[PDB]
Amino acid sequence: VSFKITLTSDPRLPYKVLSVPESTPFTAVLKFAAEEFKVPAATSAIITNDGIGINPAQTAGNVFLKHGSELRIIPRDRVG
Amino acid sequence: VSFKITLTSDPRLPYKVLSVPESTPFTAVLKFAAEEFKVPAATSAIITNDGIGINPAQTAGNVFLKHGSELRIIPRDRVG
Amino acid sequence: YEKIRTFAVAIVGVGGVGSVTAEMLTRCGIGKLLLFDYDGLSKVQAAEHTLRNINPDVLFEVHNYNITTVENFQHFMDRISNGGLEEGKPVDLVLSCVDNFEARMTINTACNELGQTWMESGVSENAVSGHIQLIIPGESACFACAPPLVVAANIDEKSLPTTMGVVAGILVQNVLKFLLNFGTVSFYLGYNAMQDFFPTMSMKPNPQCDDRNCRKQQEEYKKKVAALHEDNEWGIELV
Amino acid sequence: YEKIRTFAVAIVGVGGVGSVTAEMLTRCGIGKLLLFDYDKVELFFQPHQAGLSKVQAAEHTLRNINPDVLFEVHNYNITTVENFQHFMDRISNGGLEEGKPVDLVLSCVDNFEARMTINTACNELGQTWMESGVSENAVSGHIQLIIPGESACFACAPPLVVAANIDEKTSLPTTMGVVAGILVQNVLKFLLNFGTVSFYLGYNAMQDFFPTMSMKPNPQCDDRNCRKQQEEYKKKVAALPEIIHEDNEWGIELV
Ligand SMILES: Nc1ncnc2c1ncn2[C@@H]1O[C@H](COP(=O)(O)O)[C@@H](O)[C@H]1O
Ligand SMILES: [Zn+2]
Ligand SMILES: [Zn+2]
Repeated sequence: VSFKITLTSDPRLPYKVLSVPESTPFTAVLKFAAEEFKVPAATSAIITNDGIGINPAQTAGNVFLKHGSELRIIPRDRVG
Repeated sequence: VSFKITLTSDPRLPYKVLSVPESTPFTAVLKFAAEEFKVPAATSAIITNDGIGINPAQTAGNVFLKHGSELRIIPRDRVG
Repeated sequence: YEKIRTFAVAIVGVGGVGSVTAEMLTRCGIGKLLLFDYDGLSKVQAAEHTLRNINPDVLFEVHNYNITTVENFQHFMDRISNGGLEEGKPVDLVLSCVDNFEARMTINTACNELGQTWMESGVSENAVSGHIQLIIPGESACFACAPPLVVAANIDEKSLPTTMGVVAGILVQNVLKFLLNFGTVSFYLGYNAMQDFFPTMSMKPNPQCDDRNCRKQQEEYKKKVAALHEDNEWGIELV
Repeated sequence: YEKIRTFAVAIVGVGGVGSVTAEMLTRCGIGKLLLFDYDKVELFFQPHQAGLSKVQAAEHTLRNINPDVLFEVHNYNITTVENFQHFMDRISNGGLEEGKPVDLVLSCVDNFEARMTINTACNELGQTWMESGVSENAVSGHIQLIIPGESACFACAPPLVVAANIDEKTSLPTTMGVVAGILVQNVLKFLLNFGTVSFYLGYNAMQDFFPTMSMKPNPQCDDRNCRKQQEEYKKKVAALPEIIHEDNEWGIELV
């Protein structure tokens, strides 16, 4: 139900704490977090504290069960 | 007099603690410290913890009096 | 080191980052470059022409097609597997310098199937951010392990010179360290141009990655792991 | 931002770092480059250009890359008495508008004597510059911002050989490309006032370590004009004077 999401691309490593219903698709959580950080949602990706990549296209409940609370946004820069 | 000299160019920030007679020219202390770090002495420079530049061409006593014990080696890379 | 002439590198995308990347490796004396891009000459041919003059000892093979079509994709895989310095051997590295996610997913799909190590690079739209990433299938995360939102949500994808130069430079430095085995290879190195922040990370495979060949290479990786002072007149004392 | 066209940059040394630096600023649309170098092209540069002076070969290539950039070049050694005075004249009056100083000097020379010459000139003039370097073994480099009086000058923290007055008796393309890109990025941030300007940014290629620091003036610097600019800086300091969410039907709470 709750996550702490850290922006890896900022030297201060700021984080946001989001509380979310289990059934919310985690894609919406990633978008919301990117908007709070004012970075582009479309090119954002998300990993665990251990650095394991996550496919956001699953429920927030399932992300929490599989990976817990501590997640990190990484940019996916699109130009060459 | 004693100095703690940190190598700024290494992610580990390793340091050496040198004890030296007051009258030793600090150029010899800088040389000795660079050799312990196995970085080139000739191109090494030295600053304080606050980042104040130091000209080593003075006694170790005066460096201590003027700047204290905590110093940092920076490279002065010579090629263009 | 002259062992650099022993290797072959494939570069996909010869735009901003890819062209600087190709020039740097040419000046280093890489054994062979393979260049892939899709459009006077074509981009890959213009690049080949300039690079040949910079270092006549480098071998070049270039291909002007879209690797994300069915016929060209198989050709792409053929040349990764057999277009190495010695014909019939794989290239030692693929470098992704393409400017969209579809082409990165295509390279990723190919390299997961082949077990081919590659590095991916990128620069942000607004030119103040970029990165490089090392993908050893099965050992480090592939590009599909942590897909960007737009890819995961199945949405259609519907100051530059400085940042591109930095990203290409760190890309080729990582290539040299990987091939010649000096220094520390970065599995991820970011560049934040606004604040001069260069984060490093090491990204790990997801056991349920969408790419089933990523999963199979993860199994093989685990199997392989399972299988093993000229003078001192002053009296300076270190303390 | 096209405010970039209003500025002029002088580059001393058009070698590995300097030539990439000059190309990048040309492609960015800098108003004017001044190029200083004493050496010829020998075999950024091209084969047919061997035997020309570096500044002229660079000017020939860069003019056609961007016809809107102005160029002034000088093929001489800035450390000689006659050329040094000309060097200072052009720093002071060779800006985009003749009679105005350049907005920035960039040091891309490959010895300490030439850096000390630039340092001596900029302290006398009160001219901001940035210094760059690459190590002999090509696995290390840095950039540094020198605002005379405000940040350390090159003589505030001299390398050992300079302080001991010993005579300078003693993978490259990748490291040079990084240092030039990092140099020009700092130039853009300084001139166009976006982001954070680094007063020092190092590059350790072996371990991908990029230390930043801020080096401060030495009150007893050997350069007398550094000391005088320190006094002027202190007098000058004493004298001064959002979050939209496109939808949210899911109930995500910031907490
Ligand atoms: N006193 C000087 N005046 C003008 N140019 C110089 C001076 N000292 C060094 N250089 C140039 O600085 C450049 C540095 O080259 P590189 O080491 O390849 O970056 C070379 O092209 C040198 O000719
Ligand atoms: Zn994967
Ligand atoms: Zn000074």
